[PDB]
Amino acid sequence: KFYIQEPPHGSPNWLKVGLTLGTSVFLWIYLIKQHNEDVLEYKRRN
Amino acid sequence: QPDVEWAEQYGGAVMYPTKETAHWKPPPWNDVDPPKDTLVSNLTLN
Amino acid sequence: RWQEDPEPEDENLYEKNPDSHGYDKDPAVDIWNMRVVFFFGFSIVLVLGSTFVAYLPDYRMQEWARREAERLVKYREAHGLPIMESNCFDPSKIQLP
Amino acid sequence: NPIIFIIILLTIMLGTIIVMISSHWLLVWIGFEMNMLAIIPIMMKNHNPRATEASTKYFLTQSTASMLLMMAVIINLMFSGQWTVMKLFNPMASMLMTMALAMKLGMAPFHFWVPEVTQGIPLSSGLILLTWQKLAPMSVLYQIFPSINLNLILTLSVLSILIGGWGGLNQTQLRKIMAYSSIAHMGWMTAVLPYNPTMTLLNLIIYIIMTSTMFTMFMANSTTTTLSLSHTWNKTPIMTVLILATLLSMGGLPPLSGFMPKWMIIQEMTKNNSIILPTFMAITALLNLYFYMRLTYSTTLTMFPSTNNMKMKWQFPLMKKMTFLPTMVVLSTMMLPLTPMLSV
Amino acid sequence: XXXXXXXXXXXXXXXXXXXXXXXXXXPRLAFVGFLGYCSGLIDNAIRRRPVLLAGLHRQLLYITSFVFVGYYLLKRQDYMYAVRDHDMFSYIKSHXXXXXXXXXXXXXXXXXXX
Amino acid sequence: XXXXXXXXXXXXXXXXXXXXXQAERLAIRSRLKREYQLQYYDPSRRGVIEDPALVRWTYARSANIYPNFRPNTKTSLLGALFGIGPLVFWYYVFKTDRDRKEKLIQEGKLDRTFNISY
Amino acid sequence: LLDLIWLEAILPKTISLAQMKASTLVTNQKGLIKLYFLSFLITILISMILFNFH
Amino acid sequence: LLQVVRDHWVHVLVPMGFVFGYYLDRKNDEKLTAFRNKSLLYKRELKPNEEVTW
Amino acid sequence: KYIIPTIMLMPLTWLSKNNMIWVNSTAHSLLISFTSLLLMNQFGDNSLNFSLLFFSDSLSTPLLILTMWLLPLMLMASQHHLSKENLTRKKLFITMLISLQLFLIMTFTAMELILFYILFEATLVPTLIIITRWGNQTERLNAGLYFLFYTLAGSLPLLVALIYIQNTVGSLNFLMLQYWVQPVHNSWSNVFMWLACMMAFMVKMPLYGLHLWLPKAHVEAPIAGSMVLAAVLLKLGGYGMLRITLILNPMTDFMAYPFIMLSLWGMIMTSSICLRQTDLKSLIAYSSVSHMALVIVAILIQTPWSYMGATALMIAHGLTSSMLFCLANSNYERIHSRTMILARGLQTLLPLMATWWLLASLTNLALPPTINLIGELFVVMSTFSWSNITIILMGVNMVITALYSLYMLIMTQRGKYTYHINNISPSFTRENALMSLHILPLLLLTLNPKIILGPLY
Amino acid sequence: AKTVLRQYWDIPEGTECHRKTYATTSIGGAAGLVVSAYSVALKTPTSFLEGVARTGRYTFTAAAIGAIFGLTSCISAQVREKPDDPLNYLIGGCAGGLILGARTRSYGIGAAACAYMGLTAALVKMGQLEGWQVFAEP
Amino acid sequence: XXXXXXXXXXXXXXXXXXXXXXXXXXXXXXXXXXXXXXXXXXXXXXXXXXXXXXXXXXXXXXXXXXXXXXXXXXXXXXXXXXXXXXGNSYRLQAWLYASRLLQYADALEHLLSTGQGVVLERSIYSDFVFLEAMYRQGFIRKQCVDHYNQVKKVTICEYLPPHVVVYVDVPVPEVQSRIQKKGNPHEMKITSAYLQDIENAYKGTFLPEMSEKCEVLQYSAWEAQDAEKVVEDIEYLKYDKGPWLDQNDRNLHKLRMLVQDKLEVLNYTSIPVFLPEVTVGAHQSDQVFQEFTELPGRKYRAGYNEDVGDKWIW
Repeated sequence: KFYIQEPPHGSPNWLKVGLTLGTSVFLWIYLIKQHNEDVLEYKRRN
Repeated sequence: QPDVEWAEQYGGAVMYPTKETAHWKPPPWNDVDPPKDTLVSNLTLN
Repeated sequence: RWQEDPEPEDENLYEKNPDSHGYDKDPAVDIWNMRVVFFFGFSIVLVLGSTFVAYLPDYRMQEWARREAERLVKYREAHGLPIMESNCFDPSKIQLP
Repeated sequence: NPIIFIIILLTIMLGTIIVMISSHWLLVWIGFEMNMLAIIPIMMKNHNPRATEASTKYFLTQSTASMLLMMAVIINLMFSGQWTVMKLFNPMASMLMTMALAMKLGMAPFHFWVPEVTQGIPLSSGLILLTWQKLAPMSVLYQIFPSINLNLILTLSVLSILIGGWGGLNQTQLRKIMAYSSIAHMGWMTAVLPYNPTMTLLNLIIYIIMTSTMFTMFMANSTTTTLSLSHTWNKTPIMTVLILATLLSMGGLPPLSGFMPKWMIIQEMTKNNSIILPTFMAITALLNLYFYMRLTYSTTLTMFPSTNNMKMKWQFPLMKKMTFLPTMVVLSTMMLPLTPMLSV
Repeated sequence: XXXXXXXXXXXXXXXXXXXXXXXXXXPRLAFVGFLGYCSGLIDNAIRRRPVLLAGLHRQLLYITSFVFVGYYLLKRQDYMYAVRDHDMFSYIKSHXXXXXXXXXXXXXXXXXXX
Repeated sequence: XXXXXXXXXXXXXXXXXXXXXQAERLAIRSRLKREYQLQYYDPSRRGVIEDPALVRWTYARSANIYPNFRPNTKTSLLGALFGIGPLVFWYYVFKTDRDRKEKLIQEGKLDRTFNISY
Repeated sequence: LLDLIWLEAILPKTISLAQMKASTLVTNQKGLIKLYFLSFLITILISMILFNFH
Repeated sequence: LLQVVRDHWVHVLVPMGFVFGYYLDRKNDEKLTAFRNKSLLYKRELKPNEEVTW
Repeated sequence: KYIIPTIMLMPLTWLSKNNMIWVNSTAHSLLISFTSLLLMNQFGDNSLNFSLLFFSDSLSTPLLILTMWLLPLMLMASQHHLSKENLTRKKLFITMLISLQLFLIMTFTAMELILFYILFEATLVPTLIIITRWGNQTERLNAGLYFLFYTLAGSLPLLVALIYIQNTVGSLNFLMLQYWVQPVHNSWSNVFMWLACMMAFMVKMPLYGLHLWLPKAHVEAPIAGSMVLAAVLLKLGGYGMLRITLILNPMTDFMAYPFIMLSLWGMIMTSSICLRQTDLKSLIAYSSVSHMALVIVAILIQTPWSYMGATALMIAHGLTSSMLFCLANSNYERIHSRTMILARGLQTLLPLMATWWLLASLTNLALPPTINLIGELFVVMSTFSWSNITIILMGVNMVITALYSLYMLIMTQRGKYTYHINNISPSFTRENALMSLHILPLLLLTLNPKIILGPLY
Repeated sequence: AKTVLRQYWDIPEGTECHRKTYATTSIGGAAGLVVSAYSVALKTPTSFLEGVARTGRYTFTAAAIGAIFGLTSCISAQVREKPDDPLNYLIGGCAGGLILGARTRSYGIGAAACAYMGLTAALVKMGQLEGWQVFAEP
Repeated sequence: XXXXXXXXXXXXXXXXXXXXXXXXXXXXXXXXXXXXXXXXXXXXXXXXXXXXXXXXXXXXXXXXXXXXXXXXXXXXXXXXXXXXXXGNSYRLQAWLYASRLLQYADALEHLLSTGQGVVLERSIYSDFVFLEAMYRQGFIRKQCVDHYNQVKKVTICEYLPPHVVVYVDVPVPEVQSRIQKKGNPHEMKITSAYLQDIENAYKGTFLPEMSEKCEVLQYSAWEAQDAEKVVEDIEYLKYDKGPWLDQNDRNLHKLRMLVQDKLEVLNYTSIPVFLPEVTVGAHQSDQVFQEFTELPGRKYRAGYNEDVGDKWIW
């Protein structure tokens, strides 16, 4: 069949697919850095 | 199973058959068109 | 007029094109399910589970209370006059009214 | 409507910010009017004979309503003097103030415009805006909840669920059912305002998300019960499961997120020694469920809406948050027990 | 408390009081994380795509967004419950007359028949 | 129910109207039997036959509840006295027995000394 | 009498009367902005005269 | 190795789900550490083992 | 230990291939039910709490084991149905049972009243979807709406009841903490406090008044007969009457007096109708009213002997009525109608199933001590200490207990079957296995019924 | 006015009912005028001739409900002992719902919902004790 | 979100020799179909004539659906030997109207984005001529006509321009002899009264089309089959007073959004009203939906599909 009359999505976009996988990396590093900072602040206070 | 006769009971009119107000007709599928005419349209001068 | 309403047909496995089965379609699926794992629960939950139920792990002080009662009877009979019950958990209460 | 349509939509977003961040009584009047001049164009859009009638009915019932608010603003100059949105002070000013707020939120004697205005919108995008506009005058009520006489605020809450619980029964128009679902939920809004200011804003968080999910499920065009009926068999069958889940949460049912506001409304009211009023709230809540119950019979039952015309091509709507928000709308009972404190 | 008296109005999280320590890998966070995965399952029901579980790998965005917002949302939950308790204990300490203590009794109660 | 004489062969006449009356009964009896005869005597069937008379018999008790009862009259109120009534009948029986028992516990003991169960 | 009609007549009693109360709101007032605004005249008078508050 | 892994994939999850439930529900006792040696009912002094029993 | 492996049944049915499904759902459920008996049975003098208050221990609930017993059994009889339709539809209505099993475990385990309430009404949602779909006969909605508007109309008054207690008297929570509760002073303001806690459980446990909730759910069959076993679980699902009457209102029994008299007439009149009825499923539906009416009598007496009979009857009825409905389903799958008179013929066509028909019928009567003799007789013995008059009314009911069972037997024990040509194969290997998995657990309870009745036993 | 409603609670403390019956007409009369005001929105034909006709049927019947309720409560108080009871007002509540069947020739409706109206009327005097509160602050 | 601030905009790189042409209403015999193929000398793209399998011609993937999968009881050969009570009759024509409306939306989408002249064989403004010819004889009931007029009022008004270039061919009354000479045996032995009414209704269809100030050129049988004569006539004639000359910013952007999506254009095409010749039965609809999902074509739908393409998981 090979999807006739041109499909709306080819499947690899890279412009949209690449950044969406990139945003998860930006979120994961940001959360652990504040997590270590919160424990360091709690130990300094108490 | 529910048939076409059951769908006509819940058809677009009044949900509940009308007691006094039954003259009100059902609205169009994608925004009703009202009066095409009943307008002056172009002025005449002597 | 019905148009498309008439479609109902009687269906039964029975024995025709099944020989002897319980599961609908395929002889390979039937034997491995309806006679093996159907009866594996019959062997573990019923037969191996019969050892438990209430027999073995005491079950809410049913066997413990008998040994506890007998030693309390012989102790109170030799020294005291009243047998077990006389004033249950009451020793010098702060008035009433 | 090209680029400037986003700018018109932005002024409603910015308009509520003026109401949110405010200390002056004339500043919120500006904030309300920022919405007045910006909703009407989206109410019209395509220009229809039904749209012209709805926009005029939306204007006249709401512009006169805000004009009653300006009287209460001017009584705050005659009495108590200061221009601050902290307290209402005068009982004479509060009577005209609460009735002006009732014209937008209380609804019990001012519902009349809602079923006609909500039906009159030609587009699904305009349906979201009316459920989002209700956030604006709630910010005013959260500021001046003391001093206002509770005898004529709780009447606007009790009567609203009565007229909301009866006003959806004789309606087949899908926009009209959601119009009376507003008034039914607005009774719960004007009940927590006298009894503990918190959870009143969380009632909005539950409601607005639940209503925004509802109309975005109607991105596949449906205006009547019979038009939403032909969806299970002809159209997408898995889509109607999410319509079922959102409708079940709209009424008071425990394993869904929509029961979680109904928890604290009664809880805080019972703490204030009142039992006879919250009982009446629970019985009238059953009448609300009935509209959603009949509308779930378009998703559960067969109902025979097959039709000759069939769709094969995949549907591509807008769907801004029609995937993330229904998951919060279906299940948030275990997720949000201590979250009452997080909002306010 | 609903109205702020000691706490600063309009805060990103708290900032005035930071010392509390947020929960690490909590059972509460796992349920919000499960809903992030659940939102990435029913999105393929709307836009008809093959397999809900083994479909598009844009699900990672849906899980992370629920965790990131949820972590901040639960941080306020631990903060607001602490302030609620802090003002409660301070009310007893400052007034003292409002609270009363009673311990050890010998009072008669009515007994039920049948 | 039975009369003075048991009905089995009492009061029978040939006449002309009674002769046609038995002809009317056999006309329906043979008609419903032949459609059973066409359904029973073939190997191609295999299954349980419906019969419209038996389905309507089950439908008489399971359904036709709220289509009826629209003339309530005085017959429905007599049935209510036979239903809700006997519930009020035992209210003056169980209470009188309990008030007899409760008075005995406080003054003039009637309960047995060798009683411990419940 | 009882097990199908009278003992049932608790919730159908609050359906037959509920639908009668439902019809007095939906089918009532056949459109018209005129009629809805005539009802708002009374609502202010209830809060001022009938209910004692200011 | 190829015949077993391809055919069975869901069959392993249920008995492993019991072990996962066994570990999670047991570790909840570590949150409730209060009253371990205190209150004389099953209290005993430690000789070799630390904190009696978990 | 209990929850989590039950939740893992949801990804099990969906991930597995289309040819299997039923093999994985039944086999994996049986090994979880074995582990429930392994741990829950252990208790001291007073049953000590399991963990933190999410799911707690059992004090007087061996009824959880019954839910685990039906956990695979609610899949065995539903095999005849659902097979004709789509593969995606099969997976959906197995997971609705898994969701039922998820919420039903939570009700009996968690020692609460506040969070118990949001699990009490939570069982109604999956059953509603179950009843409103797959119904072969019509009026699904005239039973589906009646399923909620009987229960929710009575149970929503718990929100104004339970919260009112915790706002005044400490907190409900653990129940093991609930000793703060002071006896009620008995006043006209305290009348609606007691009624709101009772009326919720007066619907699920059927009486004489407001009892029509149950026959509509049974006659209009959800799916085949395996979902009717879940409708039996809903009757015993209102077990909180054991907990509320003992703790929340100990002094209040004067207002219980009219409610006993209502349930006492819900024994003669409910049995009389259960004689001349046409439907085979209805003659189990009305016998289930009277059998559960015995429990309601026992609760409101509040004697220590009555709770022994109450806890026994919850398990006794939970495996005898469900057994009877499986026999009703086995005739419904062959004859295709629930009529008793039309479906006539045992031993001649159904040789081995007729012995299962006998064992199921006689268990409704007082046989050699299986569970129902420990159930029914214990209540009758406890009613005499309440009042001497009771056994004059209760003895008449013992005559008509035979008239449920024997009338179901005799109207099927005629070897005519002239109109019927179907039912060639008597029973499949799974169909005979269903009948054994209901009676043989009760036959094992003959040796030790300690795990059948245990409120301080 | 709430001052009119507060007068209703002070009289039944004694035995006098001659002024209590006069006070009950103002409660039912003013409440009837509220429903009479909303019925104007149904569009009345002509002017004044039919306008008074619609107001006449609603106000006179609603005042009659309150007037009989005040009378029947005092007859039930004078006959036998007991000052105030929910059972005492239940008999008076049944008489108030009985006269609704006199409005239209059908014998039922009012008599059909006589137990429903009688129970709701009893619920008003159920809240004479401290246990029931309609509106509360703390 | 729709982008209008970007480089891609309406009216730009269009309108200059890009207007749509239609050769419609030329009896039962396909005479306009041959002349339309030669008319694509000035125009860039040419579209094929719509039949029963016209919506499924492209749709998802290449091959068309087989008989029952596309539409229940729909065949062009079946309409030649038309039968009353239980059959095709109207539901084929309702499917025929929906198919022509769908291909018109894609042709307008091809016109708006990248300015290319698209010639359509038998437009949506020609289907009412085909219906009314059969209505004169005893075939279609009066109630089915009211069902057609309700769809007619809604679907047409949403699209702003009808057609700039209109070609109407009026042949001889002995057109049935030309149809008998054609290669198709199933199309032969058609009613002469239906063909005569089709020419009569076309006479009252060209006049309202000219009343809306749309350019129309009449050609006879002797004037037919000409490439040079047809191209020179369309180029010389200037578009005036027509409704095609609309707003470039507001009007052109709104019509483009409705034409872009196939599901949005056919959303108003399906009517909530029930009709006997429309197939309302849900039992047949459940079996048809199961077979379409099991089909190797769409199955999972929208780009990604197992055992058909499958490029990436993400």
